Amino acid sequence: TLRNKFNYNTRECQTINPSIRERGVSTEPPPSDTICGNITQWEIFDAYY
Amino acid sequence: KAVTDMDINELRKLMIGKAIINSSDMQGDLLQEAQDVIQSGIENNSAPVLNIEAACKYIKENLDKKFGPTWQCIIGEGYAYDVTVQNNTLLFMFYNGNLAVLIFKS
Repeated sequence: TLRNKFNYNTRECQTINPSIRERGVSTEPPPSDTICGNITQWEIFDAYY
Repeated sequence: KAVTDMDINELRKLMIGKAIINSSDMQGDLLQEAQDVIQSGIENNSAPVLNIEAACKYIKENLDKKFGPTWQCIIGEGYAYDVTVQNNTLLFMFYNGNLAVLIFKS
């Protein structure tokens, strides 16, 4: 009888939580290519000429 | 006169500032920045007698600060090489006379 609606008030409180999610990310560097260059005096002169 | 008068010894003596590009694989905007820096650096470190090691040391230091940590450039009178490089990271340009310059980003 001592406990009363005005005497005791019960309130339910919860904290907002973001939904857990699972994501997969893959990173792969730019493609690299092999280059072979041969330089000769005549070839340099020909471009220059 | 003209081309007939001109000789290989005469052509080299007549123009030392002529720039010739043989192979391009890097973006053009990037090439413009690199071409100005390499030409200025080689002339400054050319000294009384051109030093291959001296030119490479100046170019290697400038390129590392300019773009990426690991940048390799090799210049020689004549050479044969196979190099694996990243896309748009290699520029090949040879200066007038017996001077071949190779610069690539690894």
